[PDB]
Amino acid sequence: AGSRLETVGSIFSRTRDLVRAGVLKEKPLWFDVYDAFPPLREPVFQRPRVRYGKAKAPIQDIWYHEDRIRAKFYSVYGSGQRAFDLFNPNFKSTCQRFVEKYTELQKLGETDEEKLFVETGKALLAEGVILRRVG
Amino acid sequence: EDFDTRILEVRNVFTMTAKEGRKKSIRVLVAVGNGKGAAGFSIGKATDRMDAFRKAKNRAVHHLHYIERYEDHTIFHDISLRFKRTHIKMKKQPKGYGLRCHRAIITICRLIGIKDMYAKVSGSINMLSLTQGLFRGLSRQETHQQLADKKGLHVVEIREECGPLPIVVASPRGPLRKDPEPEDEVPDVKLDWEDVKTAQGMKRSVWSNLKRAAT
Amino acid sequence: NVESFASMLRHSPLTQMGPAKDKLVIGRIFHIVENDLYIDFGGKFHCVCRRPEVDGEKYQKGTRVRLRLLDLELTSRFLGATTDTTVLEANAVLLGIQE
Amino acid sequence: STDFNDKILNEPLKHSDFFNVKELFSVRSLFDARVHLGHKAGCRHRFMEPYIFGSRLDHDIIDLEQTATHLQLALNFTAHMAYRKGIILFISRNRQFSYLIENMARDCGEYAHTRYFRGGMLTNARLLFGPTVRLPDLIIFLHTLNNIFEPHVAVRDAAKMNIPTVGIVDTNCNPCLITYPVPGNDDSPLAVHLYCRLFQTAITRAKEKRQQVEALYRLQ
Amino acid sequence: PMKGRFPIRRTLQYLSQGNVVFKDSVKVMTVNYNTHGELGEGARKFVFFNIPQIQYK
Amino acid sequence: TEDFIKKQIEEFNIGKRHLANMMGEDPETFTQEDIDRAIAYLFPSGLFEKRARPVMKHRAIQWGEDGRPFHYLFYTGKQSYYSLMHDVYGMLLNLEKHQIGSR
Amino acid sequence: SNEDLPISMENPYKEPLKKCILCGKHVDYKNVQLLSQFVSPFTGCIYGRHITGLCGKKQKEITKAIKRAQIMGFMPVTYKDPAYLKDPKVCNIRYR
Ligand code: FES
Ligand SMILES: [Mg+2]
Repeated sequence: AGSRLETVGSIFSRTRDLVRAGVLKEKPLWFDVYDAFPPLREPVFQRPRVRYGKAKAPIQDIWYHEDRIRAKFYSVYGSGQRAFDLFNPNFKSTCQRFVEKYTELQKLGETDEEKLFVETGKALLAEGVILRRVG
Repeated sequence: EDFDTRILEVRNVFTMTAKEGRKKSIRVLVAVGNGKGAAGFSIGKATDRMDAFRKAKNRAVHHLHYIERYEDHTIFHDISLRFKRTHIKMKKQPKGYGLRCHRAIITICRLIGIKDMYAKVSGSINMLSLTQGLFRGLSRQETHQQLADKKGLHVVEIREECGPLPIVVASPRGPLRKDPEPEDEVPDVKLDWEDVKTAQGMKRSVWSNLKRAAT
Repeated sequence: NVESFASMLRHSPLTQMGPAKDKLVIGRIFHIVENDLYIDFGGKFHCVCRRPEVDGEKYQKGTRVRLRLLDLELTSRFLGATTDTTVLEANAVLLGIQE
Repeated sequence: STDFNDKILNEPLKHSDFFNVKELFSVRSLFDARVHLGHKAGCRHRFMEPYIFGSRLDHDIIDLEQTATHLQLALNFTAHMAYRKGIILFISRNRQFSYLIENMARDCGEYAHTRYFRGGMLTNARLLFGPTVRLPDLIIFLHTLNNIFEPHVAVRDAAKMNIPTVGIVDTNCNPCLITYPVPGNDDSPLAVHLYCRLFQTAITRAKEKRQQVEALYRLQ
Repeated sequence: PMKGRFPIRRTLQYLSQGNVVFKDSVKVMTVNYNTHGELGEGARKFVFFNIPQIQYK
Repeated sequence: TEDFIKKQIEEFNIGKRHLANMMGEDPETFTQEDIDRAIAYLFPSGLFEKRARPVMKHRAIQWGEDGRPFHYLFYTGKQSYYSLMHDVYGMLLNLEKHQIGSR
Repeated sequence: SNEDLPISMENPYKEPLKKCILCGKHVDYKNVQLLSQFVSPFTGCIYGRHITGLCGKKQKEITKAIKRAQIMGFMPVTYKDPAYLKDPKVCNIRYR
């Protein structure tokens, strides 16, 4: 039958080699499908090694420009009464509305961070947003 | 029926048990092969020697490596490996050179289908480690077609008997690479002192190149 | 016309929320054994909270409740452990039914 | 029989997407089903690094762009195997979804194994079941990890027995020995339900297309 | 294996590859070179590679 | 396989007809109790273990000729037990969603 | 390319480190009250950092200041100055 050395090559490589060598009398049902539509990576066994030196995982952190605005908003006001409806994909939190107002006001032309923050707060208060400052 | 089975080691192993004192068993290393590349090895533990033979030879055929042979008679390139404390140095050899290798390696190569190869074993000569390292190195060897596909260049063979005739033994499957490749003035390759000593003639071992029976 | 995955990740409510620490979310009790409410709140993992003594009978499957998240996934490496060990559940404090 | 075997078996291999599985899902659908969510960055497994878009507040996010291609390949392979009247065995030691998965199998005319995996169900199937038993032609892992967070022994056993394996790999999984890994969340109920629905639809579509092709050939 | 970087240098086959055989007039050759600096890099490699062969020939 | 069982069933029917003929009974109403009584009379064995006495009477295989098993939980190796557990768990789910002299 | 690609920057949500109570404040051997705030009322023993909750630098500074005050006649060695028993209890010790 087929070779059981799972750590030597892949199932496709072992099966093809055995069929070519004539050990396997007939190709398995999946061999033609694998040949037609191979996966992106050949399932060759690989032993995982832990990094030791200057090498580090290339998984970059996810950050956006609005992250600073969100951090400032959470520092000044906190979570707020409006709870997060994470089930709704289109849900917009109070922090999200503050970020949108900050972005549009910055697009208007204002550049100072403190001025943008205070104008956004006043605009949201006018709009009917309960921006209860914590400090 | 196309597979041949060969014994490589039969060891009597004893254990200290309170119930029976010294318990005796047989561990057998068995290599099987069809003489066409497909070969494997297995270990059988049993109280009876014939049972150990049966177990090992029936288990080996489920662990068959496929060894690629250049021109169906030799390895594709020299293989230097160190499995545990056993160094194996295999040299690709032309047709008719025979099997000048350790007797276990001679048997395993006969099972695989290799007819011409050189093999030197250094360090520990443990039979199990020797067999495992030999199979690892033979399975991990790179064929000419794989090299041509990897580097996108024609693999051309130069033979002294054929003069300056270039023999294109491999060609890339995909588009060919127009890079003329680096003309490396000096190859940074880790040579082996024994090979250099033999090439320069400084080696004068009274056991090398001894006339031996056909292998 | 389909937006790229980066746009969806950037505009997703989960990304809009910063660190989960003490954020207010709305969850749905999707399982009850005896007194342990298994509530999903849109994260990768659920949260298990003991049934409060006040209006305990009012907490049933499908009830919408308010949670204050403390960790989207409770993980902690241990001495000699190669990778962080996880309990496959989030940590939230159940406040009460959301209406 | 060659005029039959060729026309029914080999013909679907001439098409990039014979069963049109790419219409069954979209990146938006996977995003809604929380497929992209992963474990903490500490729990990250090395071989899952290429499939990770990034880390968001120490939480790994799975790149749905790669997930789309991997899921397309896996669904196409599963549909082709089902079309060839192969045996498909779903495996998941996640108790929470166990029942559901079993139902899906029973509804798609395929086989499930969510309970404890006894030692040797694949490597010793000739002795456990019988010398003439037929091992599965494809194994689908809805969860590649056992209850002690180690990889399922079924993965290694199927690799030993040369059985192709589709698998949903989270950030802490080991996609090395999986033939068609699909990087995605395996803990959220929405993600698991989406995977079950997708595989059920692929298998049912493949079986009905096989019936249609066989009937059309008979009417030829 | 043979010790050192580029052990091929310590072989008769590589030493005999030198194609420079000085005329009988040449008696002394001084090689002033800098261990650092890209402009002298080739010179360094020369000292690393061709000084043996030349001295062999 | 099922072919062997069917052959045994046909052989048992033919032998039942012969037994009814030998005893003079009606081959139609010649039931299992009549078969047992006739066998006990014709082959009187006094072995105490009733399983060892002569008897004329009427496990299976879980996959067809194509190799596909009939039960979707076959590969568990305990398909009957796990199917029963699955049904019980489904009934418990339904009950949860909707809401002596026996041992 | 696309603006939705994440940008490389430091954590804005990162909270500040939990600065010790004596951080940024000069510790002096003449401040017998502050030094007495970190010694056992009954035995005069200098509390460890697991009790005072101080960093290594401030723990070392407090220890050196206490030793200097004790050797220079500013602070009792075998106990706590009774006039400083009413000070706020910053140590995480519970005798009863
Ligand atoms: S906390 Fe700042 S000096 Fe210790
Ligand atoms: Mg997971």
